[PDB]
Amino acid sequence: NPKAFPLADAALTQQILDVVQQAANLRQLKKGANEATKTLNRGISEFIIMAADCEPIEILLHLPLLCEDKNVPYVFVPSRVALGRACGVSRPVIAASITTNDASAIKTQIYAVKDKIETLL
Amino acid sequence: SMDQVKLLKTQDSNYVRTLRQIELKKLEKGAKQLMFKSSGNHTIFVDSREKMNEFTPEKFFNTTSEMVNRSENRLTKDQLAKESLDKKKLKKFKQVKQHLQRETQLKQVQQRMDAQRELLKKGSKKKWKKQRKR
Amino acid sequence: MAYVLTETSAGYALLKASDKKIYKSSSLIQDLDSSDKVLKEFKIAAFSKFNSAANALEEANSIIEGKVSSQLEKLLEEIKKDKKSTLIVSETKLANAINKLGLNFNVVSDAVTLDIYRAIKEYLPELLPGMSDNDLSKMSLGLAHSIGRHKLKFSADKVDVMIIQAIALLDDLDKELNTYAMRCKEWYGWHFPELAKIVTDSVAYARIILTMGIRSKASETDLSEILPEEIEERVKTAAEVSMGTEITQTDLDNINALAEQIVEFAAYREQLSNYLSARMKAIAPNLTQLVGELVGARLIAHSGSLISLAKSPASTIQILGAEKALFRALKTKHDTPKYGLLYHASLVGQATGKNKGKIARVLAAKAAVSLRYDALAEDRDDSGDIGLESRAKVENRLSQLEG
Amino acid sequence: YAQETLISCTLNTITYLKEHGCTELTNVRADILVSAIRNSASPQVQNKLLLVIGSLATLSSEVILHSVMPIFTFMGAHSIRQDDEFTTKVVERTILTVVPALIKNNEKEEMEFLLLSFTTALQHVPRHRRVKLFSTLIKTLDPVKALGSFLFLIAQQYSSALVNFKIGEARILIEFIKALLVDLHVNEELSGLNDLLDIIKLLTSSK
Amino acid sequence: EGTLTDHERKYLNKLIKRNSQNLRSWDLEEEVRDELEDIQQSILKDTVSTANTDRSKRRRFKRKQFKE
Amino acid sequence: GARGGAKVVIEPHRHAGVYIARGKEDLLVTKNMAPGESVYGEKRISVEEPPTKVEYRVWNPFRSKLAAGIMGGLDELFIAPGKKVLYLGAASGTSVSHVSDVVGPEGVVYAVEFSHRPGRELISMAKKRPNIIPIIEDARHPQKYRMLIGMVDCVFADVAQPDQARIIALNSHMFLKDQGGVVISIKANCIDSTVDAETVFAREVQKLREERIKPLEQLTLEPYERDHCIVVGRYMRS
Amino acid sequence: FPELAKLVPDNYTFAKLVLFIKDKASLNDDSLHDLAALLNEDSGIAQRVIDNARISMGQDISETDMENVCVFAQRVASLADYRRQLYDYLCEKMHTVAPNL
Repeated sequence: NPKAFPLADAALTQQILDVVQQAANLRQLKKGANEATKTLNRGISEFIIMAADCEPIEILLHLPLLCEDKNVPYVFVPSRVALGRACGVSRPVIAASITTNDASAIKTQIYAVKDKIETLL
Repeated sequence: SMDQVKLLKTQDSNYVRTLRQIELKKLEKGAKQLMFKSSGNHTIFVDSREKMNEFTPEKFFNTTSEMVNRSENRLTKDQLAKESLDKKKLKKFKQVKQHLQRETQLKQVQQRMDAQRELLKKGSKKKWKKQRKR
Repeated sequence: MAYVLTETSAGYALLKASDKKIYKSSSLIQDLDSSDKVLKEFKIAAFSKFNSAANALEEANSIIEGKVSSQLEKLLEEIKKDKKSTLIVSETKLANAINKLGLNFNVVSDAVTLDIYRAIKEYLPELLPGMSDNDLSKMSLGLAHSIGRHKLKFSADKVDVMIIQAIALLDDLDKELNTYAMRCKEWYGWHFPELAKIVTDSVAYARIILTMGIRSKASETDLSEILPEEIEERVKTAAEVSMGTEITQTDLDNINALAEQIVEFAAYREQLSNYLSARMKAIAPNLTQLVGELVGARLIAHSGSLISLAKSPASTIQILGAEKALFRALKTKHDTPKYGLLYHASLVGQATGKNKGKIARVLAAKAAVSLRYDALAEDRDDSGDIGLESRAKVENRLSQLEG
Repeated sequence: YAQETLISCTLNTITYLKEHGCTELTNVRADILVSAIRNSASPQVQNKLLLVIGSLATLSSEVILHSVMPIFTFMGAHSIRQDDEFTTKVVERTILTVVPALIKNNEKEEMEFLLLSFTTALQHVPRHRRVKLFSTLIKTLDPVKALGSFLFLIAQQYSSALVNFKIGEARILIEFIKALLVDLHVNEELSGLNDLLDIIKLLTSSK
Repeated sequence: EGTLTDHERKYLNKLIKRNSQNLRSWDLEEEVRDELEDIQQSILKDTVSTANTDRSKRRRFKRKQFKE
Repeated sequence: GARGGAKVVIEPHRHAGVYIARGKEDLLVTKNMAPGESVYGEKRISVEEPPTKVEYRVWNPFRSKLAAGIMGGLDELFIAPGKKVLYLGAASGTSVSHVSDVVGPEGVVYAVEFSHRPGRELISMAKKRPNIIPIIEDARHPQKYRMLIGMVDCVFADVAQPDQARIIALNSHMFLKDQGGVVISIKANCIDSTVDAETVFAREVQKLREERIKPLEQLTLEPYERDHCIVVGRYMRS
Repeated sequence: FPELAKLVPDNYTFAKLVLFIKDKASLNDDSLHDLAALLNEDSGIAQRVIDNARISMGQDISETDMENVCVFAQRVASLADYRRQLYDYLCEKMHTVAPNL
């Protein structure tokens, strides 16, 4: 999985997999690659999460190109089955996006995570 | 706002966004069409203190006092050797404003539409109870 | 003797410095400020000019990788006669590379030689008589592009633009062939107007004029290869009772020539179709395996580039061709189109009723899967495997959905 | 390469002697130097030999340039012929040193001889180098006294060009000479015109 | 050549004036600038946004500082 | 703003090869090397001049950092017509075309870029502009592409890298002329986001000084860009 | 070979020259003479194409691709020949039908 880059590290993934969980609870999570593409085009995404273990990996490799075009941070997590479980579904999710909402109750840590991803990038 | 309420009560999610994306692009072309005045901070480096004290804007650029104030187009002095019109400028600077005002207004309406439709979504809704969907 | 290995886009240049330790003098900047001094200090020993743009590329790539090329090795070999001589070389890697060659040379690569290389590269257009700066600039300019293609893995058989002009051409070629066809119909119709109602095909219509010039020939001429048994005898009967007037051989010669244009237009149209098929199975094999070649060429054309459509999400890929129904529908509170251009894919054809809607969503989703592997895969095999497995998944969906 | 290092050494020593300011060299002779250009067909050897006489114009001036005129003949036919800026530099340097030295030495005959040597190759000179080189020769020589000789020699070619029907070549001569008469001052231009007419009167008297 | 007399240094000075007055007409009047700049800054802040960036520096700054 | 119906007046900028379009709105503008096409969708101004129909390209400062430097009022630009110019961090032809414009046919532009994907658009643009020499290589090792570059009167680097200064340092040592131009665009967040911008910009100035580069001027690019600036200096080898 | 399109502005000659110079890499003195026969060397294009073909940016296209160029270029040549033939036929026909007009 050399191309999946930057790949979040074992500590980081919890803070990533943590935030996505509440976002699913609060309906601020867009899940699945195609939904992520929508959010970038409309520019309603804080940042986007991808799974490196995907096969064949390229399917999400279009998302980054759209990401730096829009100056949106992005990061890779090792496991897709882990991601979908965090999304709150019975199927593995390869890509997920957090919806923009400055009035959200989970607002602070999302941007705290966003900063860490920005440093990672 | 009465406009949002009438839009909210009589229009659909499909309609609202399509307008929202049109204005977003047409705003971008408008903003790209518009050019601004510099607020950029800017510093000079000088070799010696005596050179510093005698430093003056006129000498450095080889320009005049009317032109030092003009950072955009400070032509060298050697190079030198409308109320309706200026109103039309302001309309363009103002004409983009209604887009910026309109866009947040349409953005607000879309958000309310999404919030209601999410509420109509089939879920636990204890605030949603943590329940994995099958 | 001190020698300098200078590399030029025109060729390799060796420069024998009068001072063996010129690289150990501290006044090099002053000594090499002017063209006259550097010509005095350095005199050309051997110059191998690149015979072809290709030869330059491997030669340049050898320099990039720090490897000594055969041309450099031979050109260096020419000076081996000079015992106990010093080689000045810009790069330590090429310095070390020349060192394994074991030639009778003390190779030197230090910071001090930088000044020589700056100065020798200063007056290079003068130092190399017979070549102008513009020619050096052009040769420099060309070698960059050739190297640029190589590093970016550019291949002549992997450019999507060809499809875009080919499909635009293919749509173009259909148009004039029709315009010439109706004209041959009207122009020949004057002599025998009843042909058009019988034979509608343009190419078949033209071929008849080639086999038969005049209706008097209709009695004896055979049109079996062009027309079936029932149609060919209809045109024969129409011939004698024809309402048209006779025409001169001069009219026959030119109208025949027009009929020759029609068929040869048709012949090339099939060739372009086959050519387009070959291109797509090379640039986007997985897409072709799933959606087809006619549709897939339209797919890339609507977006304008493979990457753009590759970045285009699948839901868009469904409805890229029915925007006017869409944006009309969205603004007017009515159901939206659900096939777009994909209605003409083979797979949607076998589907029926409302299932035709479901396949488009599934197939459009898989279409994005095949394409993004067609587009963004660095070491893709030209096999279409990702499309083939994707094609199987859709077919299983239809078997259960239909049943 | 033995001669190549030999000539470089002499230039090396001449520079050292110049630093010490040796006024003149008695027994130095240019005939050996001149023969080198004739014998050595290598342009670089010839070019270095031109550098040598240029430095040697300062040291032993008028004592080692009795037979410096041949060097001008070869350069007018050979050195200026090649479209190399280095050959443009040496001919440029030779003109600004050797020609004044000849003046310091019946001073008209050599001056016009210098003019004939280069003017005969005018059409041979590259266009971008044509204006500059002759522009150099006119300035180093006394332009008031030399321009008339120029304008007449140019008068002969274009006249032959018209007789030869070389209208394109004929037109070219006008722009070059005009562009050459550009660089001059007002007083220089009038004097040459007066000198040209005087030459014309001399011809008219002869017939 | 820097051979200017008094007369030349005045005629060119007049040219400096002449051109400079002309460019003022294109440069437009001040009062519109007073209102135009108000419209200008308000467009910029939204399109650039950057409120999050300014805060994020504070969040990063606050986080790094030791808490006593 | 500028529209096909609108008529504008083109006049020269203080820098050679840079031009201004007056009218309703006052545009920064450059002559097009390849008329009739826009490299990144920028609008085009076409004018009659004696009559030849000369065509221009609008320079959007929000897209190009150098253009943001122009409107901010840079005292000296070593980039000018008839000069060899070396450009680092060449994502695409968004700015190279405009730099190719000012240098003109006589000048040349050496574009350097490292990532494979942005490069392919750059080479496509180089086809329209003969004066651009594209270099798909890492700037951290200028020795690799010494093959393809002559001198350069001015090096201007937009590499958004922590090691940007050395990349300038090595390239300037390899190619830059003595007393040559240096124009550096700085984004403090990449190299050091923790400390405030002003301390960051001071830090790099010493580094350029350590590399015998004498800094002349610097310009931060608001309101276009935040936490940015352009630094201008001369290469004093002696 | 983008430079060649500029060298020969006349489209018909360009098509014929393309049919001969299928690959810009192929450059011979004899081939220079043959292309020099095409049109004339007064314009000097014969020397330009050899020099330009030596140094150019034109990205090589595959063998099937160039097959389309020559055949499609061959298609243009035929139409020009036909259009000349039709023009002669039209000239003859008017004389017969409307000699006066």
